Amino acid sequence: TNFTISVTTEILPVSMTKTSVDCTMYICGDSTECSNLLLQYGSFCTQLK
Amino acid sequence: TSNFRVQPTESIVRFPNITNLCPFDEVFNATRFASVYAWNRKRISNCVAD
Ligand SMILES: *[C@@H]1O[C@H](CO)[C@@H](O[C@@H]2O[C@H](CO)[C@@H](O)[C@H](O)[C@H]2NC(C)=O)[C@H](O)[C@H]1NC(C)=O
Ligand SMILES: *[C@@H]1O[C@H](CO)[C@@H](O)[C@H](O)[C@H]1NC(C)=O
Ligand SMILES: *[C@@H]1O[C@H](CO)[C@@H](O)[C@H](O)[C@H]1NC(C)=O
Repeated sequence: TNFTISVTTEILPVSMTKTSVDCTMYICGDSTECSNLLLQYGSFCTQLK
Repeated sequence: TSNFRVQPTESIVRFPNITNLCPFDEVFNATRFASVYAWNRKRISNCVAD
């Protein structure tokens, strides 16, 4: 016999902050020997990028 | 492609200047040496690594 106009709220995530990292700097830093050793290991961090 | 990085120009060195000389002669070429079962322990500090 009666009606109620109720209001409900729904929250859904959309996305996050985009993060980009580099192997040769974050893993070791500015060492040239680290870069030389990482060059022979392949392209793992290239695939990660 | 890659990352932009800068290069160092000159090297800067700063070390604690304990230049009081280290008498290694009294511990290396000493007249008397201790034994294996009772070895003498000396805490050498505040000298140079020559
Ligand atoms: C249906 O319900 C609403 C409330 O949900 C009724 O509205 C109330 O009516 C009385 C008297 O007319 C007022 O004193 C109230 O302030 C009203 N409520 C609100 C929230 O405004 C309505 O009368 C009901 N319908 C019937 C036919 O009884
Ligand atoms: C340490 O002291 C000596 C003399 O006391 C000085 O010549 C030398 O520059 C000092 N080292 C420093 C400030 O790094
Ligand atoms: C003993 O050690 C001192 C350290 O200066 C060295 O000059 C000397 O030649 C050594 N040998 C002898 C026999 O003194």
